[PDB]
Amino acid sequence: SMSVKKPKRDDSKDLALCSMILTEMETHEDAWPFLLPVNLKLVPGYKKVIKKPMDFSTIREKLSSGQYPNLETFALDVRLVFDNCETFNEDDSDIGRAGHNMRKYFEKKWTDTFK
Ligand SMILES: CC(=O)Nc1ccc(O)cc1
Repeated sequence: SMSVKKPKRDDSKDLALCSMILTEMETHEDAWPFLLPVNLKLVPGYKKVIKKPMDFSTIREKLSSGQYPNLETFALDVRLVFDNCETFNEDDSDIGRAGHNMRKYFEKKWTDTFK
């Protein structure tokens, strides 16, 4: 409360560490469905069904231009990529499997790096 503060966690390296994690995501061999925005003109159903599209290149642009206020808003966008993927793709599809794999990959890096 007013003039009563918790000890200050060091957040000065958060931007650099998130960028490192995103680089490792971008270079994973199963990243290919997620590198660029889904083409809303060419993929039936995607625009109407998926209310907030998100992809690695969009996250990279937001990270490089100061659009994440903290490391949690960054994690929310990464998770959104995989939540969208589950919504639109069967678990037993190449893209469905890729999404499950990448989510597992991310959450381990997240825990090891910040928790
Ligand atoms: C990330 C993603 O769901 N991409 C995607 C899914 C189905 C399709 O027909 C084309 C692209």
